Amino acid sequence: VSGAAAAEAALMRALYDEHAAVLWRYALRLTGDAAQAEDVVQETLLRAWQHPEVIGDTARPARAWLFTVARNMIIDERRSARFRNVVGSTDQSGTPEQSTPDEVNAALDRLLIADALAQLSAEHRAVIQRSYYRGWSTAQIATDLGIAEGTVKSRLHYAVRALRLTLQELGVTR
Amino acid sequence: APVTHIWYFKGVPSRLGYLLDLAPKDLEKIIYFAAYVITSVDEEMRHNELSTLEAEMAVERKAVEDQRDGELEARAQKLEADLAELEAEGAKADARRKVRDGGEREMRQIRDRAQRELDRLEDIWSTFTKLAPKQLIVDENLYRELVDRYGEYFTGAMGAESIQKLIENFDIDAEAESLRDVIRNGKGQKKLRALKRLKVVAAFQQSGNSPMGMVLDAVPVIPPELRPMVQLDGGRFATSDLNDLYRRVINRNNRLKRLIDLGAPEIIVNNEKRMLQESVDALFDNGRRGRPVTGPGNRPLKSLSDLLKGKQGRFRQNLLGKVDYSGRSVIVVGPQLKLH
DNA sequence: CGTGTCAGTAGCTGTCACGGATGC
DNA sequence: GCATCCGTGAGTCGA
Repeated sequence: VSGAAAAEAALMRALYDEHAAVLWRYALRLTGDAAQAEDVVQETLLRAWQHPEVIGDTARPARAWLFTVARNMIIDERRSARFRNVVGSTDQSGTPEQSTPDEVNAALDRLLIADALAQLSAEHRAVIQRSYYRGWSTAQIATDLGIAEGTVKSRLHYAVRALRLTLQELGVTR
Repeated sequence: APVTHIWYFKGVPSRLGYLLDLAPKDLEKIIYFAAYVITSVDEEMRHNELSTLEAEMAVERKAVEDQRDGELEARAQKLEADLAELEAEGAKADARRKVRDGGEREMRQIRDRAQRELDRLEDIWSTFTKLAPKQLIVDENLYRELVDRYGEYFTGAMGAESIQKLIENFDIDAEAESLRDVIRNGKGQKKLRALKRLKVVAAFQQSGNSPMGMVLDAVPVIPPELRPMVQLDGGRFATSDLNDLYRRVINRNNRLKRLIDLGAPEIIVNNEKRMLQESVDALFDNGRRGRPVTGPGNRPLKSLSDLLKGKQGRFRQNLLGKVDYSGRSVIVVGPQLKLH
């Protein structure tokens, strides 16, 4: 009946009231973190509910089985995932903060490339700004501009060398 | 499972305690699964069945008393018969006094065991008779008996979902005008405590935002670059504490989902919901309630709210004071220099 | 994966003024 | 109705 289903909940609550705090103390010593001890306790009693063989015999101590299960859980937590990560905390002192370099070199190169780009024909500029600034393929630029494949190839081939001419005339390091 | 924002429960003064007129300690008992709370009670159905339930409770009490008196009579007669038998054996009267004191002790135990049951029934009937919403029931067995007997008449709950329901079954305008009626004409001793309550309630009334926001169904996760995980020169890793807080929240929430799917006993599910509440509380403001979640080395983990507090917070450290094109060096007196 | 005789923190108070919500 | 107790604050810049 329904009382038969309520008796199981009463039994779980009884084993709670008799073993939960002691198991929490044990896991707390083995881990040192109370929030981890609570998790170990919940998982251990969950496995106790899933094993009626441990809850059947009252004349046999289930506390020892609980301690063994908790010990195995805690040693399983102590492997690779903890191994790598558990070491440092950014909020904790002694850890260097991340930094990003300044964009000075990139900005200067961008300025010189813009200057060299201004001295190009509209065709060559509109091709190099579609191959390197937009990252399209050769056939994609050929489809967009309505020109041939080899036409895009040749325009790129010359515009690269024209930019090199301008940069070497301005003294840009190779 | 719904959770409460620790800023509005534990933060002084307790905003929820001002909204629902609930004491702070009572609210603490409710949220963390230490006492049930009555959300609703069918008072008319209780009135239309009060006579029948009263007669049944009286019959039960009468049966308890009859059983007590029968057992006591049996024990007293056995005691007298045993004393007569040990007198026929010729034992010394002091041993008879030992047996007599033992019998009186046993009868006292029987009478007390019956009186405790009578008092439990008295408390059950008294609680069901005077049952109203927002009432607390700290005794779990008493609430269990109430549900077993008169469960058709009331509805109660625990944890944060109960407070969510109470906020849902809350008349903002009516409570506001009740506080106003107390404020217009009242004794200052009991009027200041209503003034501050109105300060809390009229905000939710006028602004148009529901107080339901104080109970959360989903928690936001800050972008990863604001809680970055860096690699160390020794091959190991070092992450932000916010990652640990979010991770514990996720772990306990997934375990709660498992327990809900498996139909685990209500004790496990409730004790898991409490841990989820504490995990969200630590994520938002660790250490605000109870002892803070310690990391490796008994170091309290920094919470989201810790990113804004004090001299090291965002405001004073990165907003009120920040610069390029600057230097510094030792100073030396220069007499030949002009003032400018 | 299975688990089954005792099996139970470290640490710590060597801060304080002050105001007001919280509580017997 | 009041003693208790909780939570708040407590210089700045350095290599």
